Amino acid sequence: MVGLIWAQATSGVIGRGGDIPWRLPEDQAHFREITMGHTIVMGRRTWDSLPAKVRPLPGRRNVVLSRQADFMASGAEVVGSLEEALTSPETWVIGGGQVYALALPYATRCEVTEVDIGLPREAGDALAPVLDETWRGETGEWRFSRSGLRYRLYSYHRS
Amino acid sequence: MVGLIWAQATSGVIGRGGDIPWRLPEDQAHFREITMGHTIVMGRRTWDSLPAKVRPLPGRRNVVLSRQADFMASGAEVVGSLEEALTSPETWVIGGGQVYALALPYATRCEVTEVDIGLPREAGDALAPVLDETWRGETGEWRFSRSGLRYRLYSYHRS
Ligand SMILES: NC(=O)C1=CN([C@@H]2O[C@H](COP(=O)(O)OP(=O)(O)OC[C@H]3O[C@@H](n4cnc5c(N)ncnc54)[C@H](OP(=O)(O)O)[C@@H]3O)[C@@H](O)[C@H]2O)C=CC1
Ligand SMILES: NC(=O)C1=CN([C@@H]2O[C@H](COP(=O)(O)OP(=O)(O)OC[C@H]3O[C@@H](n4cnc5c(N)ncnc54)[C@H](OP(=O)(O)O)[C@@H]3O)[C@@H](O)[C@H]2O)C=CC1
Ligand SMILES: CS(=O)(=O)Nc1ccc(-c2nc(N)nc(N)c2C#CC2CC2)cc1
Ligand SMILES: CS(=O)(=O)Nc1ccc(-c2nc(N)nc(N)c2C#CC2CC2)cc1
Ligand SMILES: [Co+2]
Ligand SMILES: [Co+2]
Repeated sequence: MVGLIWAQATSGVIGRGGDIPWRLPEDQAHFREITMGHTIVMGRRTWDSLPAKVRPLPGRRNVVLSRQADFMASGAEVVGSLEEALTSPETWVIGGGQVYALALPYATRCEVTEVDIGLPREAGDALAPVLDETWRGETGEWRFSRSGLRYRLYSYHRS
Repeated sequence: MVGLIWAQATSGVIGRGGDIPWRLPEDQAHFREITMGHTIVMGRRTWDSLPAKVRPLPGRRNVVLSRQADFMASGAEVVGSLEEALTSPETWVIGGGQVYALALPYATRCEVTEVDIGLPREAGDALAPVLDETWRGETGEWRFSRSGLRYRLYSYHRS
């Protein structure tokens, strides 16, 4: 299986300035459940944002995707192509904008946390990918995060 | 990833007299999506309850469990133990009440439908198995069927 998991504002923004303009610990915990024990695949420009001590994410096969035939990533594989990263029954694309649209033809699951924030698509913002009509998904109800923003999960599937 | 998929009345009842005592077509498209393309595994009794002109289920690796070796499951694969039947990146156990309880010690995922119907448990009914104490699950909204029923989706992942 190949699933994508992201959190987006309602405008569709996932990131800005090479980082994320929110922090919901309820999404930290959902994201950790989904991914734990499986392969996680992330863009190089996502691996760096991650401080050296939080990294690699524990108990998961960390794969960074880069063009650099000699990128370092202590504690992960660096692979130059997506398919190289497929040989677990569960592989989770965890960001960001470039790698999302790249893995979208491989994906049968999308796990979306929708964050109820007015965040206009301005900058060189990274955005969530486009889910066309082949994607069936169950919308959630707004839960209140302790940070103060609302949110709700989304699970999309196509066979 | 072993997953179990079942449609449940709030009491737990999933079958009775070899039939499923409701109609809710949204569950059928839901069940069809998650299982399509993968191995599906069922108990013998469940194989029997499908009219021949709609079994085996299209596009899926039909397998039947029975303890009796010589059984004809025409278009499926008669296997003598659950383990011998779990061969795919994605195996979905689809009933009935006996195999679920047999399969759950090997599951990582449960996809539950919950039909809003007073259906008291009745001696000899097939029942959904028991979960919520190491299974974390994300619910979803009380949907409204075109049969008329209220029903909601659960997706469970065991921590
Ligand atoms: N759920 C969320 O809200 C998430 C948000 N984010 C945000 O997303 C943003 C980062 O995403 P983005 O900015 O799009 O960059 P990415 O995170 O998509 O990483 C981009 C890198 O992917 C590599 N790459 C792309 N295509 C290929 C290929 N075909 N072969 C090999 N390597 C390839 C390049 O690495 P190189 O440059 O080495 O070639 C590129 O720099 C950040 O702001 C981050 O905070 C991140 C994760 C999740
Ligand atoms: N989501 C839902 O609501 C669903 C509901 N159902 C309902 O479930 C009910 C039937 O389920 P149930 O009555 O529990 O019977 P099952 O469908 O669970 O089939 C039970 C059979 O499994 C086989 N079996 C059990 N343990 C083993 C083992 N260790 N090794 C090999 N074979 C084994 C036996 O086959 P044998 O006797 O051949 O040895 C036994 O008869 C029906 O009413 C059906 O409609 C069905 C599917 C889904
Ligand atoms: C300090 S933190 O852990 O709380 N920040 C935090 C928490 C959760 C997420 C997150 N959420 C969803 N829904 N999907 C995702 N792919 C991610 C991710 C990621 C890559 C590590 C960057 C992102 C940041
Ligand atoms: C119009 S209907 O409701 O009466 N038909 C119908 C009946 C049952 C389901 C269903 N659902 C979930 N969630 N799990 C499942 N294992 C099943 C099953 C099964 C039979 C083994 C094939 C879907 C539709
Ligand atoms: Co998992
Ligand atoms: Co599938």
